[PDB]
Amino acid sequence: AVPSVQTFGKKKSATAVAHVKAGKGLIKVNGSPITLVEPEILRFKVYEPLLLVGLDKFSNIDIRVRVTGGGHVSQVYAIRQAIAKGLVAYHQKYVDEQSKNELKKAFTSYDRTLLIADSRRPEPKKFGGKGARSRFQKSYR
Amino acid sequence: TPVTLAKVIKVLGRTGSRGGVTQVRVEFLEDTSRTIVRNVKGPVRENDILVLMESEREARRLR
Amino acid sequence: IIKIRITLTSTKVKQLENVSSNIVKNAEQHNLVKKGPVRLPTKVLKISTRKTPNGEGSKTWETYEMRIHKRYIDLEAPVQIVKRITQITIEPGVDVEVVVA
Amino acid sequence: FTPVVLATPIPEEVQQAQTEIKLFNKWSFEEVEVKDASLVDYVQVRQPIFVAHTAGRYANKRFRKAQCPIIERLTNSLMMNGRNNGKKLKAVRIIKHTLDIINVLTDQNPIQVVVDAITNTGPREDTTRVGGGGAARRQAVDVSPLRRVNQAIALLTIGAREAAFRNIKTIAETLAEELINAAKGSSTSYAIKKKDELERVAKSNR
Amino acid sequence: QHAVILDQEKYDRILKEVPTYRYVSVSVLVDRLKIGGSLARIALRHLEKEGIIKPISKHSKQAIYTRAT
Amino acid sequence: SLVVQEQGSFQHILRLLNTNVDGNIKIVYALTTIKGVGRRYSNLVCKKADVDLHKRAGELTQEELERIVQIMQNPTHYKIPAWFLNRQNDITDGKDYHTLANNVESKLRDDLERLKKIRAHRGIRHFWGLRVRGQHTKTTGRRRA
Amino acid sequence: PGVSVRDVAAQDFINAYASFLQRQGKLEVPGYVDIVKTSSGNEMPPQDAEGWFYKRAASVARHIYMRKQVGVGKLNKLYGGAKSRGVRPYKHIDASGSINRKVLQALEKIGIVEISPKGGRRISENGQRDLDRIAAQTLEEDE
RNA sequence: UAAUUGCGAUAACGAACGAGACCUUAACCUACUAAAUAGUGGUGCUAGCAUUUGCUGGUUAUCCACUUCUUAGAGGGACUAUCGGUUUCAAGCCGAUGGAAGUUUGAGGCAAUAACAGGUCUGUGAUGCCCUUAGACGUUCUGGGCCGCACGCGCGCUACACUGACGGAGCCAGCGAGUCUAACCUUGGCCGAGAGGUCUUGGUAAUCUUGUGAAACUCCGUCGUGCUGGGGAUAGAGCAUUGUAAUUAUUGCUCUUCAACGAGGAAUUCCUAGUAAGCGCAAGUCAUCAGCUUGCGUUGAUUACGUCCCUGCCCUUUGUACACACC
Repeated sequence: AVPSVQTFGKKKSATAVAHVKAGKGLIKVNGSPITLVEPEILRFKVYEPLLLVGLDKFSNIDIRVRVTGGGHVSQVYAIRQAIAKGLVAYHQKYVDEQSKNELKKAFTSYDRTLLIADSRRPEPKKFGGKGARSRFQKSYR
Repeated sequence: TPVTLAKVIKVLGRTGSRGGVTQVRVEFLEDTSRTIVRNVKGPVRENDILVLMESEREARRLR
Repeated sequence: IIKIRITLTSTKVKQLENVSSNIVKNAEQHNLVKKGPVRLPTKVLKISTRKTPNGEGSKTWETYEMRIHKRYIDLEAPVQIVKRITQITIEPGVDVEVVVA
Repeated sequence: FTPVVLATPIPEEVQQAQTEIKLFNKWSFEEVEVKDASLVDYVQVRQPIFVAHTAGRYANKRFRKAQCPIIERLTNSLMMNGRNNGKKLKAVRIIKHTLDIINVLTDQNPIQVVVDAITNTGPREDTTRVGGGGAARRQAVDVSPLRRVNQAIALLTIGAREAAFRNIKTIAETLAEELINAAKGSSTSYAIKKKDELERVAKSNR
Repeated sequence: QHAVILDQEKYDRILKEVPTYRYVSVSVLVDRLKIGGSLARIALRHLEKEGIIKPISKHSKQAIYTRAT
Repeated sequence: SLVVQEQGSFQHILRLLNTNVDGNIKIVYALTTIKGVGRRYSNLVCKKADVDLHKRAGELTQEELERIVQIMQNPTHYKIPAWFLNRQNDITDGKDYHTLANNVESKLRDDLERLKKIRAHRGIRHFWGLRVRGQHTKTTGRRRA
Repeated sequence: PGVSVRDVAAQDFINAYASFLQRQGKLEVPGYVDIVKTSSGNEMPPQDAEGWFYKRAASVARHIYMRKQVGVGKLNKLYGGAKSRGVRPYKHIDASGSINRKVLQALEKIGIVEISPKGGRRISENGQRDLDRIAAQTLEEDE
């Protein structure tokens, strides 16, 4: 009854939680369709997990993604995480493990961090400078 | 334009005062036996192809 | 019976966790619904003096941290057993307040 | 191509040109090859990318930046001179207009124009400085294939930046006409003039 | 410097020269002809309602066009 | 699709408020050469005089050019708010005046002479040629000219 | 098969709804429409002086639909921007509160939003109606 | 080797401090411990479309279930694991795969022996000696000064514009702070162009301010190479706030005034990956004032993977007429 898998995707502050349940195939982000994700130039980034493995895989699954935190570019990289993670976790649980496998191989061969979060984190600022490494200008005389 | 191609077969080491010049021995890509040793500016790997204006200088170690 | 709340604020985790364990230990030896320990996010109080007396030297900066740990448990109990649970759990470093309603 | 009807609208112009072969915005990554030897496998346009925006780590290793697509390397050199630092969204928009303009004048693939412009602009003999004592002599040396790509992207973006600074033409149009003029040996571009001046200096210094 | 108003000797300079241009834009109209830029954005819509040039990209900061035929 | 084919009534450099107003620029920023009005005042007087803002100053013939200038002398009787005025309850009369092209120097000189002959601190600083507001002059303010 | 404002883009819907408010007729716009800079951090009055208020009303009505409820202070922070205070660095400055209050009072009078419990203004019964009407034909605008 | 870090060789053997270890913080956990002060799904009530069973919502606890997301307890995980290649065959180094993580995983905290006539007597009811101690060098109150400007120097902020300015539209965070005998953070309603005023409310705080709806950014339009609509210095008039008091403009807002500056000589600073740089936000000081500082997040690169050439540092050898030690 109502086979659903929840997942999450992270980019540098953001968290996009995606619910992948069985249905007709609507992919809505924050209540808006996937065509309405409007930084307007990263529109294919939210499309890359959709169209790397074919649109026919989404003919029966409903995906709802809600984002929080991060920025305008960081949120986009968090949705495409949760789309790929939501697709591969759904196929791990509810259909054949053979089907789960090439999805992971298709995402790995085009690894744009679809499945794995990058561990890059902001270094803390120290005193004596305006940044983590940069230092205040000295005059010597 | 007698542009001659060559490929690095062995990276000897860095040269120059600041160590920004790398000395390499290059195989001539057109005949087997002749190999000349020259010096490059940027980063070179093993078996990467080079371009020489003239293969006559036989560059020595920079100061 | 009456619905009460035990809130514990502390600076020492070791002097807080086993007391919250002791608070809940006197709570399931006889049976009643727990609504047990919910740990609030820790509060870090930061003070940044420089390092020094009068400002000679390199501009070195410090950071002094005080860590606050908070928990609350929402229990319901008759009045005669609400009394001796907040008298036996007396221990250093942690304050205990009980909300009547 | 058997389109799939779906609850999501996902309009027809999106998936018709990508599901068989994944493209650029709308541009083919096939039939483009580095015509000039020693700039193979340092100029990387093998795997296609939809847009030139990747949050990839290329500075963690010595030679890992060569695996970055050169379209994204061109956008990285576009965001320069302080006020444009960290504005990759603008740089992608600049390069999206630029590839469209390049096709308008010359009807071939703009990716192919960019690739051969990189090869034509790379200096092939540079000059180092040998200090010693006094005169600070100059010595002509060779140049790495990686540095040829590094200087080509640097010279093409700088000349595009300088031409569009106090001018009514946009940066995208100046970048396009620089790459067009640098595709051939026209010597009307800043990058070809700088490469020729650098080579004739090294010719005198050898 | 640059004209800001048409005077019947700059209207006609559009119809038999812009269809001889494979690339027209705001900067193109002010470079080959001497127009004041504001009219260049107006003229690109004038040659849009009637078929002279066709769009292949639309953007507020860059307008790229090609000939209709 | 909004070109006109006007050729005769277009005018070159023209004189309003005894000041040279540039002809081939937009009217809102054409009026800004009058010392006493700015960009936001010229925007208001063009809307109050029923002037299309897109037209160049080479257009706009005589009769609503008179409308523009009549608005400029007398703003109060044309529902222009008092806080938009240049001088409100100014120094002597208590009424609201918007100082215009040639009167800006006169009203400023009258203001400067008034607080000079009163021997206030501002007037003596103005007479000395120093900075009149509370700003440091140990480092900045060089090259007085 | 049933569409909402969330299924249509933000920019074209606001343009269509402001144009719908243009041809509708009654919004009792204030008398200071062409006088006010709309922000204490701005520089110029709005360039489209005939329809900036209707665009503000369409944007406010869309914002109320997507959210639970908003106040004037939330609208002031949302529509505000960075102020160029000159030689000093920029900082965030809230927008004008009188225009946002007059927009909300104009919307209440024509009956698209109502006053709400726990503060703020929620959208009305007809507010979901006329929003979803304008959300409807915006999808079929392509002939 | 980052390391007097180790393999080793050895008139040395066995030790101690420093380093490392350690502690804090950021990364991974569908594994446990359960959360109406964090969420999620269904269930009730109810709205809009479609009507076909659907989508987008609202509903302070209507109820039920769970902990993926959030929190914090105990833990696990990396030790360079596996493979390949190099060396005296060792300490190690390099390449590839796997992994959340392979530079000591990133960053800090802590940090030797010896020393400086380094700074601080203006932090101290820390203090010796000298001075003063009633017309006082004590203390208090009224004004003023610390800010005064022919000029020189150091840290910075804003710019010299089209990768831009301006006007609408989208709307995206993290670190934190906040009032019982006192007026702290302030939601919401009303008035006002704005600054701001007024009536209430929530919060001693994962509860409310606050999703701090930040800014750069993104569309659409105006501008059109013009010191121009870049820049807002300087100056005039008025309206408000804090304060016993605003003049020597405290500061905020409105109108006007519209300077230099067209990428900066000799010199010179900082920086190797979520780094520089761009951008704003919280806190300190606060009654009022942030162009400063301490932190935080947003966007996010080019170039190196080296050398001792300049400036310095560690060890060995070597010369010395130096030991206040090449000033």
